Amino acid sequence: DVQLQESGPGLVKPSQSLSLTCTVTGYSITSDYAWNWIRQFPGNKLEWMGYISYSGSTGYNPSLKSRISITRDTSKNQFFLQLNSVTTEDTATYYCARLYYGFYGMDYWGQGTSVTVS
Amino acid sequence: KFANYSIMNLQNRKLVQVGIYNGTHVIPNDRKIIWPGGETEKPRGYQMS
Amino acid sequence: IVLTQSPASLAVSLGQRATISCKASQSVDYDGNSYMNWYQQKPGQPPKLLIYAASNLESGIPARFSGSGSGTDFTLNIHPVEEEDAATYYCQQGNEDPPTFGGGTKLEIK
Amino acid sequence: PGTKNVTALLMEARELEARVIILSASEDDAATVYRAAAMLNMTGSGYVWLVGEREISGNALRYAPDGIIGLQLINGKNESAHISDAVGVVAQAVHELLE
Ligand SMILES: *[C@@H]1O[C@H](CO)[C@@H](O)[C@H](O)[C@H]1NC(C)=O
Ligand SMILES: *[C@@H]1O[C@H](CO)[C@@H](O)[C@H](O)[C@H]1NC(C)=O
Ligand SMILES: *[C@@H]1O[C@H](CO)[C@@H](O)[C@H](O)[C@H]1NC(C)=O
Repeated sequence: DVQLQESGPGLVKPSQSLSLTCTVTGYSITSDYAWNWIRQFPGNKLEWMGYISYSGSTGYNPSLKSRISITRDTSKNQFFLQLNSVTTEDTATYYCARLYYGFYGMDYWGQGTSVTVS
Repeated sequence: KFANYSIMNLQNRKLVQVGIYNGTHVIPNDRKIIWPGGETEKPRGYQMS
Repeated sequence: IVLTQSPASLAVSLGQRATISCKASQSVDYDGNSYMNWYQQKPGQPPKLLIYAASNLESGIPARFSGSGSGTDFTLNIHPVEEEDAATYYCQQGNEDPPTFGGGTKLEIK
Repeated sequence: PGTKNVTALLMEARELEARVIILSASEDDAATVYRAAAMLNMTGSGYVWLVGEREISGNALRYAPDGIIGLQLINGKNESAHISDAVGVVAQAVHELLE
């Protein structure tokens, strides 16, 4: 069936840019849709960063657009989140999820990856 | 020419096919037609004044 | 402009209805539609969408889960209740920006 | 396209005797016109809605009113079959022409 996988560098020597990789196998990548980045803190609360379609539409937080880059890789059409600075203490989980447009139907979800802001 | 289309009825923000256009005719499916205003009976748009 | 879930640790037994109150400050109801989603999660577990629109059946789970209310208030009704329902449940609006997290109430078993 | 205020335009649209409305525009323009129609009670009963492929999805899909009847092309993205058929037809044409 349609499968997705998320990975990333996670942690290397400091003062670097995380490039978290999200891709989907078994299904077409760039037909319609919403692709959301999701951030969760061990305090059990969620929040939103941004969405990208195939329509080309993009939407991000006004206060968080500073150091977030959504980049393309065409060999399989996987999308990369570039963000500055990775550490260990600020252990938070990140998800990439394709979903029905309008933030309405969360069709798929991410598995979660360790990303830190500290 | 003769492209065979499909028609989608928005059933509570969902993708449901209710008919196939065979290039000359639109053969519908068994699913009822969901009309604007939350109705399933057919409105006829020729209301007099 | 705060969004909450009531309560964090409620009394849940077997067979009755369980009422989770998703209070959203904004006016959710758009053109006669309130964009609600309820989903489950575990710490470190991939979330899965439990129910959508609060009134449309989700493929895989019977009518035990439902949602009522309008505008400022909404209610996840678990009727009846089972034991494995212990999870972090989240209510999410879908009308427009801002995408605002719900209370994410954790279901405890008595 | 890209207009910021056509509420009055939909007003004379509703002034018309008929109750059938049909659209063909871009995704963002369709989203804006759907917002205008929803905020002006133009999505009510009787007003049957038929729209094209360009506006049954994309940005307009969020503000899409209930009861939208859309159309699409079957397998409009499966490129392997498209390119296989194109290769077949072009090879047939080349063979027949050179013969
Ligand atoms: C909307 O457009 C009408 C003309 O059709 C104009 O009279 C009115 O002032 C405009 N209002 C706004 C908020 O643009
Ligand atoms: C739309 O219709 C409803 C119900 O008839 C009414 O309450 C509302 O005022 C109408 N909207 C406008 C802009 O008149
Ligand atoms: C549609 O794409 C899938 C992708 O592998 C392929 O297996 C299938 O044969 C395609 N359908 C047609 C009709 O070519």
